[PDB]
Amino acid sequence: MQEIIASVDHIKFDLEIAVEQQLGAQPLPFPGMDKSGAAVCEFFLKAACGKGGMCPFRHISGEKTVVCKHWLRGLCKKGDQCEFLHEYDMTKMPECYFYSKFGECSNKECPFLHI
Amino acid sequence: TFDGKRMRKAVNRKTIDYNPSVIKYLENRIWQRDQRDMRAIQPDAGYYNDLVPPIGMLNNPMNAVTTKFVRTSTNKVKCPVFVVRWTPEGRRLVTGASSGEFTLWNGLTFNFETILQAHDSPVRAMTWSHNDMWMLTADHGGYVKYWQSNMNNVKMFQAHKEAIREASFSPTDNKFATCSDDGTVRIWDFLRCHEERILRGHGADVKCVDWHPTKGLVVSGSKDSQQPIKFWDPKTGQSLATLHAHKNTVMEVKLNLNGNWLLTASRDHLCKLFDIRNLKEELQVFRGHKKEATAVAWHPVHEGLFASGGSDGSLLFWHVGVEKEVGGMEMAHEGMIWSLAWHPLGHILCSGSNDHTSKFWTRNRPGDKMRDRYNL
Amino acid sequence: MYAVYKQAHPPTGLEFSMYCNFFNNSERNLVVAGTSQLYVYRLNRREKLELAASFSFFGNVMSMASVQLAGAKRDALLLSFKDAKLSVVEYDPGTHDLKTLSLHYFEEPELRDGFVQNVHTPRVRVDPDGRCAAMLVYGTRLVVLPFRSSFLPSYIIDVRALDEKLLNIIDLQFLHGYYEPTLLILFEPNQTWPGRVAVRQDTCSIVAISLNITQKVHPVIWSLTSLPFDCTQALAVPKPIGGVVVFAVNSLLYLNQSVPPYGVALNSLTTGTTAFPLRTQEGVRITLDCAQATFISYDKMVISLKGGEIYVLTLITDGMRSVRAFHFDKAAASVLTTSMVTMEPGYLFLGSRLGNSLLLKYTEKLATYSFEVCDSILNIGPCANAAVGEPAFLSEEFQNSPEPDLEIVVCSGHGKNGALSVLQKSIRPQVVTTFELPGCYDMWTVIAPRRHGFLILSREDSTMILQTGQEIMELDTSGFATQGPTVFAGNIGDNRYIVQVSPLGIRLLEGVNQLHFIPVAPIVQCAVADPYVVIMSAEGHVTMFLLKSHRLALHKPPLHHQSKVITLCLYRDLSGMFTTPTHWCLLVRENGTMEIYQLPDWRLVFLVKNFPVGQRVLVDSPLVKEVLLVALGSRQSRPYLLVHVDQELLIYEAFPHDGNLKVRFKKVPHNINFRRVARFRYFEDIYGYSGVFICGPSPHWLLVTGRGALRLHPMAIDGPVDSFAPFHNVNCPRGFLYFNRQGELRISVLPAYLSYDAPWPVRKIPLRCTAHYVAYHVESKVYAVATSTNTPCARIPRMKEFETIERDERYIHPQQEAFSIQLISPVSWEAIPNARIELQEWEHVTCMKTVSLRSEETVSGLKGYVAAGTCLMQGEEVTCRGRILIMDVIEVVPEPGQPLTKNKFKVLYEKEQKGPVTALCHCNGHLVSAIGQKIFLWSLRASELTGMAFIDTQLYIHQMISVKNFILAADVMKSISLLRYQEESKTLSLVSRDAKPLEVYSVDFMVDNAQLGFLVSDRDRNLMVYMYLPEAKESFGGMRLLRRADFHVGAHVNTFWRTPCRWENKHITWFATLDGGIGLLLPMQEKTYRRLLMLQNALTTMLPHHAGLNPRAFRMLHNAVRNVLDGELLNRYLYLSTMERSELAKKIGTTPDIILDDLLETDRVTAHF
RNA sequence: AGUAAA
Ligand SMILES: [Zn+2]
Ligand SMILES: [Zn+2]
Ligand SMILES: [Zn+2]
Repeated sequence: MQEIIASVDHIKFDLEIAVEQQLGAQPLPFPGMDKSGAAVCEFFLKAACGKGGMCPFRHISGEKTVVCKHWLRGLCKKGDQCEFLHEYDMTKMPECYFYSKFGECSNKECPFLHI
Repeated sequence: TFDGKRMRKAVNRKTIDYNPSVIKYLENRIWQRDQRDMRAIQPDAGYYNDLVPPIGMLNNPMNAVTTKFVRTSTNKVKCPVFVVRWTPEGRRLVTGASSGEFTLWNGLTFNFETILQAHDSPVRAMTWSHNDMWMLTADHGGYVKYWQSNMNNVKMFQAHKEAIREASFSPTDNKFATCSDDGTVRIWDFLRCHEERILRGHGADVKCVDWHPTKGLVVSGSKDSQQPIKFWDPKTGQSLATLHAHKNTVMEVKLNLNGNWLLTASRDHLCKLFDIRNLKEELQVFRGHKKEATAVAWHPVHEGLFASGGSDGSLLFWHVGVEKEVGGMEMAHEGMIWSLAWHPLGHILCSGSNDHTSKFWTRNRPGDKMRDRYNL
Repeated sequence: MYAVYKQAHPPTGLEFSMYCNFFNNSERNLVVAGTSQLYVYRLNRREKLELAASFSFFGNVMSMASVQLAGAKRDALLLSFKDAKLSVVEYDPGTHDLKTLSLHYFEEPELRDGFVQNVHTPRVRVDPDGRCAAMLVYGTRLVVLPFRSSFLPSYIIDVRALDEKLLNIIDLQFLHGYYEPTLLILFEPNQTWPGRVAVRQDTCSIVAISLNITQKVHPVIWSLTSLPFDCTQALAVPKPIGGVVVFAVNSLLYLNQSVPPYGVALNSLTTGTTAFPLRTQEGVRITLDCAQATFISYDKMVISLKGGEIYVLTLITDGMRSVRAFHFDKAAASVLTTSMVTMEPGYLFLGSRLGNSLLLKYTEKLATYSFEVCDSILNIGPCANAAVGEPAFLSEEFQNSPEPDLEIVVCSGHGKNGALSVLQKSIRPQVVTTFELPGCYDMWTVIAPRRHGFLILSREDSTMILQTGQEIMELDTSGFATQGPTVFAGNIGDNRYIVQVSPLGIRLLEGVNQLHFIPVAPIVQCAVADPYVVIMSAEGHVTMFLLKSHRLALHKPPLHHQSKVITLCLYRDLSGMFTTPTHWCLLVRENGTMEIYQLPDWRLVFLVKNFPVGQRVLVDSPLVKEVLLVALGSRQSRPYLLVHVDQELLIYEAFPHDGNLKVRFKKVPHNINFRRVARFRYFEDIYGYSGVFICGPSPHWLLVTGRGALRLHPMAIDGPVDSFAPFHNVNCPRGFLYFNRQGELRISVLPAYLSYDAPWPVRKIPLRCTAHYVAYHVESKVYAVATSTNTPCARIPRMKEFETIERDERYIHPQQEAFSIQLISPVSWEAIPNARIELQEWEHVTCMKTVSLRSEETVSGLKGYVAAGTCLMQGEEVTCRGRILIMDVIEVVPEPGQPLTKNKFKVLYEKEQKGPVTALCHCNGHLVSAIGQKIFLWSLRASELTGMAFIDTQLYIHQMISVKNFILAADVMKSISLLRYQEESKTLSLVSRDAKPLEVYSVDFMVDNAQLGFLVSDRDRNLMVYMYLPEAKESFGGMRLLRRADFHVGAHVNTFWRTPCRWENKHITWFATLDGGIGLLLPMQEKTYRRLLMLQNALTTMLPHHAGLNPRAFRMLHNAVRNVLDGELLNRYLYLSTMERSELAKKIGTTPDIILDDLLETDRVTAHF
């Protein structure tokens, strides 16, 4: 009902213009920063980021098929250089070590794949 | 060897979950103007769901006198714990030990999460910035490291040639101050890791330092009785005042978030309160520590309430304007309590001790006959 | 960036009540105060509370007391505000307003002892003998205000520096029967809390200090040190018995100086919690936690418990005048009370914030009393949640209106007084017949031998007469003149005759037959009373006709011709304040002079020299267009004056003031904009209501009832109204007639489901349970309401094992909440049978919203379900988890005889989550949920939610709202985080956040042409607007949200909603407060904001505001970016006369026309609901 | 994968 009476689909917001153009973005100091919780770099995917390595926004690669288990716990040091997926997809979850090794698994709410 | 690969049976773990209390407070908030409209919690075990967090009991700070023991968290190597700090959202609690290691514990069930080899010398200082983005730590070798939430080290530099005892950020993240055993306080630019001012004049090793919440004022302790407490101007690097508060080594200096009160702890078995607007007299002297007072911590919610730690392992609670302690635990630890850290909500207090353990304390439950070893 | 605050609905809910001599010493009045509102009530003998006065303050009343000063003609009120402010006010005769006697400020930093957060409200107490008043400030400073230049210089007592150190003051009361003012103070020197009562058992004390005003010495007398730890309040016993009664949570104590303490235990929860000697009070099992008590007799006390139970307490006393026993009598149950006062004996008033405050009458029955309800005051309670929906019924003539037709449904009250309030700002008539009658511009309805027999309509050249019986048909027979226009038609002689005025003469009829015609400078206006008829010509000539027993006899009035009469009216006073039935003629002349004459004679009794200016008070001795003097209220006891002056409406209220007329008129504030056909249309009975209808571009209903409060309800639908008339017919029972601008005559009745005796037309729907959330389902057009009921708690969950609570018969069980979700039909405002979801035993609904989720079985993508988040509350030591409930409202074949049963609940998703579900939201067809310290974005499949993205967040997210793939999340202790979702990469990221901590109540958006603000409500009753400004230096790269607007709304806000303006892309952000009010934030352009800011500064500086409060300081935040205007202060410019407006405009270098254009456009664009 | 089972 809120969008029926007060719709904003016809309004282009300065917030939208700023996020799309990465206005105000500045290079990250301390090179090894995680970039976790940051938007992916639209420029890098489309044509070219420009900054490179120091961009506050993620530069992703299409070679990850397994979800990063450290990223789920919130402690991932590799950042963009991580070889595991940083997407919340519980179908590409890592296989359960305990189910694959010691028969059954302990917790009944195990996110890892029991195959 | 612990690598997370051996089979372990599922076991229910003790928790202190604040979500029911937050929900109850949110419900009461709608129809209750203040705590005067708040219904009375009965001292009966059946009133478990009537509990609210400290933000719901601003008129009675006695709720946050954490005398109920929850759990003791111990590393597998039995190393003394020097500093304990909660993450800014309270998700985890990080400890700093004499082995240079960081140990992470869950903020709800207080179980081991992960361990890091953070320093090559004992970890002495650990502080988060006001924007919750950076954790700054220092070790006994004089090195200062920058950390993120994911516990990844991004910058390292040597701030002092001797052991650094404490560090504290400015009101913004732009500057921080460190104290060391060389008798100096140094002002640093966070981004550039550049030494701006060197504050000399203490005459002995500086044991503590604190930055004012608003004004831009730095207060430090010391070992020598001639200059036990000094006030500094970070911009000019010149001493503003000398406070002869204690006759022994000053272990803690903690400025209250109101910007008026200075809390001090010393080896003369005393804690003192000062009004920084009038330093000619003491506001209050807190007596009741049988041994040296080695750690203090203001409550995040109640501005008059703070906890104190002692070298004998005692943990006392005080309020501003009250002569005697509002609570305490003789023999809470077995050894000097090095650091105290309140959970950001204020319902849990964590203590790190010279004994190789870290303990969690929460509010006493209504209807509890407090006959346990820490109470009676 | 820039906004103006407007108040749409005044706060409802009373916190303080007293019975004092507000007006004079002859009678006492009920004086009640809410937060910024003060009300004075008289009692009418059924018994009805009549509003006598009402005042607004730029501040929140924290304590209210009254005292009789020396040589005073009435009582003086003592009001406490803010942190330490004591205001002494009194009723001012002459004017009809408040007079501030003295202002006292005690906000020095040295009184706060270094504390910056004040948790103590200033509490004012008065000595029973009126010797002094005392206000406790910051919990440690006792301000003493001595009385005899009626006030002696005040002094401050430091309670920490007394004979005993007084810490943690619980309550303080002045005692009875002492030579000096003796203040009893209940305090807690060593504080404890119920979680720890095994090592600090009972530390509560009372002391009495004798206040020597002259010597300023306050020795302590009658100490007592070991009171129970849970003492809550004290009440001074009246003089014959004396002493004090102390309320504890589980015990009751009577304490006297010369007698040993006497106390009893109200339940078994005292066994291990206090060592104070307590006897078991047989027959009662209660607690006194938040209870209101007052003395109805010297030994009888009536107590209103939590839960609403009413008890009468008797102090059993022997011959030695010493209390020896207690007696409890379980009387009726009533409303949850915040206040309690005894009126005239036999009458008791219960003030309430949670439910309607009601007046009770108690009668002794054949030692024991019985209570009955006599009156109630409508209270939209704490507005927890609100929903905008479509009204069920609208006339087909209004379906083509470009503006939406909306209503507000609010969760109000609490517990047994929980309800739903259906709120509509304007009035929508129910049209039952429309007649297309071009040409006729004016009309009248007359009563024929109280139905209406004829409808007289006047054209430019002819008069059309309609006979209104079983069917309305034109009457072409003789009788009424039809060859020309009609000036006025009406009844005379007690509805026995019909009078008709033509431009050529005056005609009398007795139905369809003309009785006689008197020829009569054409007639332009006629005023008719019983039995007086006064007509005015175009040149001001006035003649009078008397109905002589019938016939009309000419009586030439002896009026002077110094100035020509421009307009006049006739008034018949029934409830007589026009003293020195009576008949009067209010007259306006060309020179701006307004005169009143007694009608039998024509002697002057009242004169005003500058009437058109619009003076705020009219005392005895341009282009006025119409005046109407009419009496309203109960038995027509409230005369009002309505004036039309150059596109301005003046409303005046008459009040007595002492051979001239002993009355004066007070200007009444309003927002009605006027930007010969009579515009003021009085009606005696329209759906039982009496009042005046105002025609013009902005039609309004002016209603006054037995309550005595003025109600101004707009009728903006159907556009401007040209003419109006009451109409009582068989097809139109107690209805009305009005012509729109398109020449259509509509036969309408007022819709019967709303009450028009409230600030807004409202319908309260009693649920008898707490209403938490309300959501409107656009499909099927029904409301989903999450409710809760309290049941005794029987088990203690462990971690699951359950422990049965085994206690004794005097034990009191804790309350356990059981939640349910109900469907409410807007057609009949009833719960739909067999449509009710019952939550699990300990499950609490933490959020409930209507969410638009993607689906394929729709023309668009979205579907519009109802989503609820729950958490299983089972204590601190059990892990808290919850569920997400996704429900659809479907259409099914109704059961025979139950048309409501066409709608049923369809549960699509119902599963337990991996943590507590604390907030819900939707984002571009996805479901956003706050589960624990993470926020998840879900996609709804056929029957399952699939995780798309997540992000770590703060301690506890309780509020989330989204706009265009952006999400605003609010934390309990941290302020706000701005989130963004990228669909292509399935990335949920943090854009910005507020670094500083803040306790947020709710969040919304502020919408401009391109600027998007983030509106945040505060625990300190503040409103803040944050903006994302990545190019600003203050925002360190955009990672920090910067606040750009500040405003202190003296109320807590928990719900927001947005509407567009009636301003291209600006939206109005509405909110409902927890004090029962409704406010607005309207975005403004910078130039208009600057002009109105100069106006606001001038109004703050140059006006005598009530209680001496400062409007600018009240609206200051809690540094402060004050970019929000105060429209309630800007309304004061509308209330000023034209001369004062011109003076202020010249002072600030602008034009009154420009100021009015700026001010009236804000009222125009905000006319919703 | 860096301690997922401390
Ligand atoms: Zn980039
Ligand atoms: Zn990773
Ligand atoms: Zn598994």
